[PDB]
Amino acid sequence: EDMPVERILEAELAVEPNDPVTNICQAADKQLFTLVEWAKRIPHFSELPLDDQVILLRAGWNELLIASFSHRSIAVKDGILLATGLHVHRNSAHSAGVGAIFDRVLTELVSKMRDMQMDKTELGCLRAIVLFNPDSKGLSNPAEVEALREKVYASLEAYCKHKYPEQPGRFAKLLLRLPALRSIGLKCLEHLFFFKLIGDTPIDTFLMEMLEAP
Amino acid sequence: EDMPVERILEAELAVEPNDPVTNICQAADKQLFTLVEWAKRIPHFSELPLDDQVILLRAGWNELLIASFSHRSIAVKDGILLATGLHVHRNSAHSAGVGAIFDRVLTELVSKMRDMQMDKTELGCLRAIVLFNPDSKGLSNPAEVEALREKVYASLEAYCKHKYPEQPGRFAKLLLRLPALRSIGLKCLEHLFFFKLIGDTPIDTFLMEMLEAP
Amino acid sequence: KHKILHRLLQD
Amino acid sequence: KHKILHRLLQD
Ligand SMILES: CC(=C/C=C/C(C)=C/C(=O)O)/C=C1\CCCc2ccc(C)cc21
Ligand SMILES: CC(=C/C=C/C(C)=C/C(=O)O)/C=C1\CCCc2ccc(C)cc21
Repeated sequence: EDMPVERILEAELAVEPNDPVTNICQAADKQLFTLVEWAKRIPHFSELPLDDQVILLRAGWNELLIASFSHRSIAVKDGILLATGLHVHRNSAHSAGVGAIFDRVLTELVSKMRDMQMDKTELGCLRAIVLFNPDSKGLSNPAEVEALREKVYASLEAYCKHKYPEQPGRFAKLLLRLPALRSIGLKCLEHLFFFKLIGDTPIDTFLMEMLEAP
Repeated sequence: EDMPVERILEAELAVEPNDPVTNICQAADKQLFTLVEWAKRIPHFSELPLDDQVILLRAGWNELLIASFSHRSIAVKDGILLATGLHVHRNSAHSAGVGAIFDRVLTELVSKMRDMQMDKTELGCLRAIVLFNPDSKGLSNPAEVEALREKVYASLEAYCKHKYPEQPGRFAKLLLRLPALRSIGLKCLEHLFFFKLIGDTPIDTFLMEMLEAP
Repeated sequence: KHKILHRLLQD
Repeated sequence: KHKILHRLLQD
């Protein structure tokens, strides 16, 4: 109820017109500020109590950002495009020691997004579903977050079948990339904690805050 | 094409009529043998090359087993029912040091399965979707595994909307538990590797083999 | 706790 | 490698 994909698309269009690891971390911190502005544009998100807004963003920021730079890289050959305007090529990541996770992003996310031609509206809805994660611990009202998630995938399904009537299994295909996004998001976080532990690789203030407890 | 939910249900019905950790591991090894027999009953699974069958089971055995004991525990108060016939209560897990992951299973899987009354047919299809994981590394023909997955959720969606016409969002609700299953499966595996590392907690031959490389 | 995030959401 | 699993799938 009251979750038009038009508003979701606007949010997407509104927030985005030597060591690759350092560049990636720098791009993440930068995008964390934009993520907040993006979320505020997601219908009903700002109507939730501040505490729940913090919990949802802290719980999904990594998956939310991975989804964004992955879709942005659909045109890129073998690499990803950072929000900073730089490109991280597959070989560069490998030469930096993060080849394993990098290839998972290309194979499980980027490549798949390109093969099915995932559009910005679909991207937005998937990110909105992730944002409204009812399983996030500490939620004062998980039921309300649950209702909002259902409204999103309900509007997403409507969008599909209508925009792509020829592809009846598109809606399910979109949601079935979430498990891979969940797995890749966890691995990327593991690397970040290790980078912070080792000391190398500069980590900015907002990214650092996201690594804080819990 | 040729993936009737009837065959999937039969597979489910065919395979299932002091330290809780040791009991859990023992139940896992036991169920690993049954998992194989279950998979063989999944349409077209046995038609894949032996190498791909091994890759799919090694990639999803943990999520496949977690889904099964979770659904089996829908009636259980605050705990889970092991295939061995024993019950592991929430407090017992906590007193064993695995309270954090145990509560995630109850809150994110068991509780949700019970709230939406997930039936055996739905369980079967979800497990079949997990089994047919096209993202599994080493697959000789990921395309074929991809096609089979689509046939399953295509038959699953048909089952829903027809069995539960009043719940148009049931199909999406079912698939949206996969991300949680993916996350919980990874954590459970982490614990197993730690248990093996520490030496304590006896680990049987088949479970041990699943912990082997890759 | 979560100083930056709270401030940004509030404005 | 994967001795047990292969044998079970083969039978
Ligand atoms: C958590 C994270 C955030 C990325 C934010 C970016 C780069 C956003 C953007 O530029 O749009 C990704 C990491 C976090 C650090 C490690 C890492 C390694 C490989 C890859 C493909 C990603 C990552
Ligand atoms: C990987 C795994 C397999 C379980 C198999 C079982 C117990 C199957 C069955 O009895 O049906 C689960 C583990 C693996 C060991 C650690 C663990 C801790 C808590 C919980 C809820 C589960 C687990």
